[PDB]
Amino acid sequence: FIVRLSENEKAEDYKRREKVLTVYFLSTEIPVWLLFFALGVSSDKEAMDLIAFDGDDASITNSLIASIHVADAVCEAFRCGNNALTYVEQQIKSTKFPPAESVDECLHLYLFPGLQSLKKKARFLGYMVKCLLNSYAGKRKCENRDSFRNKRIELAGELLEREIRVHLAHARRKMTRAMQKHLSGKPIEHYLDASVITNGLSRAFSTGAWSHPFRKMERVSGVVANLGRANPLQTLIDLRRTR
Amino acid sequence: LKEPKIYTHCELDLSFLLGVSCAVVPFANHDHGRRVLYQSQKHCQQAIGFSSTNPNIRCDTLSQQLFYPQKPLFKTLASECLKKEVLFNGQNAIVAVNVHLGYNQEDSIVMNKASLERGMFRS
Amino acid sequence: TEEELKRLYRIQKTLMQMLRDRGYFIADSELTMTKQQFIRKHGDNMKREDLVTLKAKRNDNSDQLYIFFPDEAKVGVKTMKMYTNRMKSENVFRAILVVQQNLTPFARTCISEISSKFHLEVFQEAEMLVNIKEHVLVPEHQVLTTEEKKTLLERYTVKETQLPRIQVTDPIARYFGLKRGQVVKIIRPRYVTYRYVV
Amino acid sequence: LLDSPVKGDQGIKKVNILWTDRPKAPKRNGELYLKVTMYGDRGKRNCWTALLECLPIMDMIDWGRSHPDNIRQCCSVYGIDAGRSIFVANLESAVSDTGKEILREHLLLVADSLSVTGEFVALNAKGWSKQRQVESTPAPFTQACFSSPSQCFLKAAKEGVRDDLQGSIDALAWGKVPGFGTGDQFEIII
Amino acid sequence: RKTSKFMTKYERARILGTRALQISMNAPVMVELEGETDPLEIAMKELRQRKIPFTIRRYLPDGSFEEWGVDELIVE
Amino acid sequence: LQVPVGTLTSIGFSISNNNDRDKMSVLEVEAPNQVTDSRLGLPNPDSVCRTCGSKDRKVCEGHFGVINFAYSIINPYFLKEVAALLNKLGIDQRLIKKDIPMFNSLGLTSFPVTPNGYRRTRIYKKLVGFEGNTLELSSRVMECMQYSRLFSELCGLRFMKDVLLGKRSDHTFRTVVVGDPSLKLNEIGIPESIAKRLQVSEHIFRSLMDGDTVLMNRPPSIHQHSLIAMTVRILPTTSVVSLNPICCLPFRGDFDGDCLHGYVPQSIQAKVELDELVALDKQLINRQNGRNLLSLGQDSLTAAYLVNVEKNCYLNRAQMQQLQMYCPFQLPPPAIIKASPSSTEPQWTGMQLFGMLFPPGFDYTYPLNNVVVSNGELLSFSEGSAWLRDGEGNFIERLLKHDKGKVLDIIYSAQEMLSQWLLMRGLSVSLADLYLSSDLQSRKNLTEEISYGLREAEQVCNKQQLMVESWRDFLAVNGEDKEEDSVSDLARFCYERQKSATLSELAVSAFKDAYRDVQALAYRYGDQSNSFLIMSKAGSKGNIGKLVQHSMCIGLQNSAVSLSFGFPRELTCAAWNDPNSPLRGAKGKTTTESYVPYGVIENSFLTGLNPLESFVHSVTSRDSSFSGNADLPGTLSRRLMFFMRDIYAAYDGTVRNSFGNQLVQFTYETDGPVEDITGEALGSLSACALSEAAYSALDQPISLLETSPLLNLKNVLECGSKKGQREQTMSLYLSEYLSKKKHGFEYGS
Amino acid sequence: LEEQQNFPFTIQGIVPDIVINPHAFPSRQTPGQLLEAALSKGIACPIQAYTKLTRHATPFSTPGVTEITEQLHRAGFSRWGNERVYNGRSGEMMRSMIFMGPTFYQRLVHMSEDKVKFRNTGPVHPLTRQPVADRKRFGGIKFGEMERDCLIAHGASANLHERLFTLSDSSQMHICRKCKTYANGPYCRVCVSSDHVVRVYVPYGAKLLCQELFSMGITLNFDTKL
DNA sequence: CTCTACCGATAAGCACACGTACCTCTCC
DNA sequence: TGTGCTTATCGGTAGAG
Ligand SMILES: [Mg+2]
Ligand SMILES: [Zn+2]
Repeated sequence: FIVRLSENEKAEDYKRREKVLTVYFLSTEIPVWLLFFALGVSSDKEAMDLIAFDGDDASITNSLIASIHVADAVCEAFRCGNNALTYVEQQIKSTKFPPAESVDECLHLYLFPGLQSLKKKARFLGYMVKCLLNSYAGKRKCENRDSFRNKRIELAGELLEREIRVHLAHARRKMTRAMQKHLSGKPIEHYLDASVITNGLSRAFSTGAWSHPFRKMERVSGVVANLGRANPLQTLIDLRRTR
Repeated sequence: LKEPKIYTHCELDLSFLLGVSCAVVPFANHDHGRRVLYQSQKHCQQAIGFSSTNPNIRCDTLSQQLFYPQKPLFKTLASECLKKEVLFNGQNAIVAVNVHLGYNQEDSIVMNKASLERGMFRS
Repeated sequence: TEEELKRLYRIQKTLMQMLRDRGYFIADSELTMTKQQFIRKHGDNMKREDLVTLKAKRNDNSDQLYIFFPDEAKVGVKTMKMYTNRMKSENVFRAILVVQQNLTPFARTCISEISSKFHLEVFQEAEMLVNIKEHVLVPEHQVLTTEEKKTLLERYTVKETQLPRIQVTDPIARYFGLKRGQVVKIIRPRYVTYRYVV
Repeated sequence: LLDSPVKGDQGIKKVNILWTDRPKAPKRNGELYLKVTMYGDRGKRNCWTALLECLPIMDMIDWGRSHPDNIRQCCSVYGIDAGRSIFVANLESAVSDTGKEILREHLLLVADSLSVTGEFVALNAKGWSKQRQVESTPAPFTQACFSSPSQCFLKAAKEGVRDDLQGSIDALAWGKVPGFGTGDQFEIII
Repeated sequence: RKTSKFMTKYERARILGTRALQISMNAPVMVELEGETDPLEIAMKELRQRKIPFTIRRYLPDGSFEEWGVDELIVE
Repeated sequence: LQVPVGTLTSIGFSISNNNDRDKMSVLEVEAPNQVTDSRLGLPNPDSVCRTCGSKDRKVCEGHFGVINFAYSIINPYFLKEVAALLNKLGIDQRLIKKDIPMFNSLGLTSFPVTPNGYRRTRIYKKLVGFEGNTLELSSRVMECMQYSRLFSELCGLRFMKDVLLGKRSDHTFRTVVVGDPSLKLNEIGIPESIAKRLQVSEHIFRSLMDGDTVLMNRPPSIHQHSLIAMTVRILPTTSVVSLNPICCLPFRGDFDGDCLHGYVPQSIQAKVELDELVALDKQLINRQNGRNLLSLGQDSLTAAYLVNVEKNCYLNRAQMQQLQMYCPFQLPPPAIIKASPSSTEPQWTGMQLFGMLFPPGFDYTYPLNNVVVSNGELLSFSEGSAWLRDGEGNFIERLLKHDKGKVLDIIYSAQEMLSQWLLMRGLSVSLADLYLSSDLQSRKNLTEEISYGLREAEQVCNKQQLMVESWRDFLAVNGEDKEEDSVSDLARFCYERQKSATLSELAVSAFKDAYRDVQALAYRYGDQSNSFLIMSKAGSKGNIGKLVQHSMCIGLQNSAVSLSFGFPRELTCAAWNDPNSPLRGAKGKTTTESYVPYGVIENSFLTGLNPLESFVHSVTSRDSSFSGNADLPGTLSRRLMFFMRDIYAAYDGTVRNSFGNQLVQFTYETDGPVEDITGEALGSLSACALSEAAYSALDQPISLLETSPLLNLKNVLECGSKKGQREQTMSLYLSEYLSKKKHGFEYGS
Repeated sequence: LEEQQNFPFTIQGIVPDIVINPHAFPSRQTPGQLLEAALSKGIACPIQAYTKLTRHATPFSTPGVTEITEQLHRAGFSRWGNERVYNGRSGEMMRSMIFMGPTFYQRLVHMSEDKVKFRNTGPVHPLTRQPVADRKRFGGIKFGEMERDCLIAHGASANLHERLFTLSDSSQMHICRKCKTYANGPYCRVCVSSDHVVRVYVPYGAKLLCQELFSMGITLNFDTKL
């Protein structure tokens, strides 16, 4: 759920060229005030009480006014009834690979699954907008990657299962492609290839090419290493490294 | 910690903020920052010392071990709470700081030939 | 129009200094005239027309040079053809035009087309505000004649292309009106050197 | 109108006054001077020709000593032999900044070798190929050994040029002598 | 023969290298040797005594040359 | 079969047509299922080559074989040229299409294959069968031809640089080097185990012996004096080589595990010219600056300083006659008949011992150190340096200007005699040199002086930080209301110094000149027998800035990189636990994004550092150990050598290029008296003197406004890029008539 | 490797084991090695009550200089760790006191006999006919571009012809005289017979480039003199 | 009054280097 | 990882009937 603050490229008549608040949810860029009104909010007053700013700036209020204008121009009478949910459904359904579930249920298991109510995830959306506006107004520092507060390390509980899963996804694809040829004119220990995981794990341990965490190809190098056996201090500091 | 009671937390030791190869170096905050980085990283992995207490189940490409390994005379807290004698790989020699006929120029070393054939630094 | 006159006085002074350095017999009354001798002694409503003069060389009065000041910027085919016909009817060879803005591309081909007799060197008004030769960085550039070029090529026994090279785009080759194939003598503040216009 | 200047011109970034002891372009016979930083002109006009239009204040600035600090703009305004002196004055200040002492005759050779064709060419393959294209001396093997062998050999074969083997690499790659200390004399004549 | 009047070190190191290769290939020395077996020690004495029949074809960058002699040149 | 021997003169580059493509191939094959590895293959599984006689992959040249196709096709190097005659059988403009472009090489009906010695084959063994698809046959030809090693995806320049430019050779060796001061300067110590196995060519093969010259080298070749021809001296050691520590300055290395590989010449024509142009007797003048190449080391420099500045440690007759055994010249008069009423023997001063190295006809005068040498006798000297070090008027340069025939044994005798004298004296570093005081009260007064000098330097920086355009109403002589509230801001000034780049740049220079009086406390408290002060005044190793960090205080610690944290100006335990500190992040004074680290360490390397002070020192010293941006002095030296290696000096007196004998300079500069440079490659030694300054330069920036001295040399040398960044910095001056008024220049500017 | 009789000996007869230069200390800036030596000396010398002795060397809680010098003074030695020694070669006393003390040194894995790469005549490369780069074999030393560039400035072209053509990969190429193609003994297919064929001496890199330019579709014309 | 040809910004597509020496271990 | 070189696209300009 990526919420950006950039200029209005969509529907730009070369005059209204100020910043606007748009989101990136399920590969569909909708304005944030349509997503506010689609979940519980029925007025602009309680939509501004959720985004508690408590400041005096001209780049925040003008951006909020531009977001309200781009929400009222892209959808007619979106602040009355349920016209925002139709636009949300049509924006997700126009994607290249849309989910087969209904859009009234996609906002309950994809948009903030850690929360239960449909009105609480609108308050969390308002809190997320409030943090972005406070970071844009200079009252909040951005997250730096050099600090260990925003960093988590993975030794074997996430590095090994993410290589187990990319081999299980191949073992589950080499099973249906061999059971489809023997179904339309057998034990269960014939289609499940047991060596396709072992030959993948041995190759990943030998070559060092581990699976990328945000990709499928382009395997990274520098995850596993050999131990030094010249003195017990080298093998002690080799088990005490973080890259 | 003793005089001001305004902390509500305390550390065990200040030398435990370093690695296992850096907290065993004596006078580590007295040396230059570029010179301790050599000893704690490169010189600790190349120092020939203990190898194994069982060289019969080990068939590694190359293994080296001194005949008479020695623990140092000083006692760091890491080597005192770790109880590991293999953290130091070398022998302590009587080191003098003097010129010897210009044979120690440009970071050279003049060593005793009679002591090296008695068991010192033999691997 | 006072700023335009203060610009044009520096333009005329730099032009007279350049023509004196080239050796075209500029009189002493035109070299040391002040702003008062440029405004009160000359005309007031000039409109870039009273600066058109004709200068002949000191050694020979047959080689003339007509300085042309255009009435407007972005000059085209018609006025350049009129200037070419005026230069051809008076049997002159070299002309110098001091334009204000950049030329049109259709008028930049008539100079290369009619180039056997007429040699019209184009000068911008921004380049003639500060004299180039009167600088501490620029050394003494002495133009060598053919009789000196022959014994220079016969001294070192070198060819015409085995020399350090300058281009016609450089302002030093345009300050003296140097064509391709000439050798310039440069004295550095002795250690002398020679260049070749390419 | 909020991004429009009320003082000065639009294309000047910042002007600071500096004190110097060994300045470039010295006088006839320590001084204060200004360092003007101008914006990049997107049009065809030069930055110096826009700095000259200094029309209310023309006599307060010594125009017989002012020069741009860039070499490529100095040779475009005052000529190649006037930017050559700035190149020597910059090289003698950049060598001495590294704590080394060099002779001036080694810098006066690089300055006269990088300015043979009328302008200071680049140190890359294009600047070395332009010096051979201006002087009309083809050398495909040295340009092939410099940056790219295939891209230079294809253009050499498509044009039908001939290498005369005049350089040092061209002699040392086919079993010859370069011809500086050994190769410019012959003692075989008895 | 009006170029430098002095023998350079680059031509001297080639003349001595040619004379050492000649003497090493069993050639009669033009100078009288008195108790010496190294060819370089005979070559330096032949160069310092001006008794060697070599000629230097000093090439010019224009295309011509100037044929010199070893006895005409001087060694410092 | 005996063909004559000629000489290659010129090579022409042309595109091969179909006429020579079949005439150059021998026994061309046409079958699809046939490799035909019998007439064009060296590693083929046969007994001999059918083209060659008895081949053993040594006397057989790789033959070619053509693969003739059915139909002709357009040459793939001309598809970018046939799109110019058409807008997207042109006999009207046919004359321009065959004069400069080759018309006979336009039709392609055959394509040869590589021999088996150069291998690749899985595509050329697939397009050998004649089939259809005319528009896609060129799509296989252009991919079969793009498998060459001249292209890229040992490919491209890596093929050229390591086959034609960089080659390996025989009769070489490479051993780790150590120090041996007993050898001569022109001698290298070759062990008897490697020299017995190293064979040379003498008119048959014989082993290496004494007297043979060998060309040594230390990688990388930093300049032209890194190749010294030395004579072989056989030593009874093994697996190690050795030379004098004096010759480490041409090699630019140390005895550190640093290897040094040598090249043994085989022919006598390369052996004669090796000790005539390349040896140490010929490389006496440093070509970069005209001074001497070799100088004193560190032990010899310290022992030459200490024998001259003491003047109270007198030697007797038995010590002088022992030290004279290494000196080349005779004994002077003793000059001390009786120094005491109980003195029963004549004594010898220290400056008479150093005077035994000078020739009797040697005169030397240094006015900065009051050094007067007359008739080979050091007469006067009083508290000076740089006359024994490398300089413009040192005694080694004057000795080289005096005779230049017997200086290599004078430096060797000096290195022997000074090492004997320093062994008779004894140089050591103890804890009293680190303490820098005599007792405890002197150390307490020294610490109390350092703690006030740093507090005064902080006030100097806080005063200098007010010189901006915002405090112009306060700096003027008027009545200010905040004159007592602007001075007490001790933490706000440190916060404002780190957030901006110019206020830190004007404060580093304001700390570095106020620290010159703090560094001047090592001469008051330190004694004259301090080893660090001796090694700093001698100039052998170290300076006073290392002694201040050793004894009193480290001082200013700053980095030239913009980080995301600052320093809390105290470096204590309470400064680390402060939530409104610049060390944590945005202090809230509205948030902060970047900092320029600025911190002063009150402790030293002797009393021990705090963990926060050690973290500050580690942050400020991490930039000195990165091993990055090291391609700049390599590629700059390479691109400077490609531009300069062909320039030489002609016999006519001009400076010519090699490409067509083109003129570069007409005469050489008149700064040198030696005008016999008529056969030397001046451009090569002119580029080597710049590359040697390029490798030995600081690769770290000083601040955020300035740059490194290496990048400043790179931007000056690579200045012909004719585009970039649109900066165009100018520099205007002032007129002469502005000085007629009171403060006229300031008002005009 | 000095003998035991030549070292500067202490008055107790204790000769040093490893002698290092004093010049390495101000440049590298390493204090604490002398402190470790003065601590380990005061530990090992006997006191003429061994309890409550400064034995710890914890880095961020090191004892001061007054705690080490007093411990070294209680043992019966100097405070600064320096001792008066006598010259082992002559017997005479030295004017300065030499710092001594036990210091924990290490032996690295980089020995000199594992770096020897001498070669007279060995195996060649299968492709470029260059010497190999293996120390287990005879090997060879790469005469790089910098060693050629610094030999160009010295004017030494006799070793430059030997180390690049003679001692490196040398080969032979035959060039037709009337024709202008590479003739493969030698026989020109374009010419009527092999009556005018000359042989030039080029390195193997030139032939490896010629057979590659012919592989990429570029022929070469060779103009010879003799 | 309109019709047609030529030039200087503005993105778009593609080859460019990562030092110079050497020195092993582990898999292809 | 970005810097440099070449080429297609587009707006503004000027001569001619
Ligand atoms: Mg070293
Ligand atoms: Zn064959």
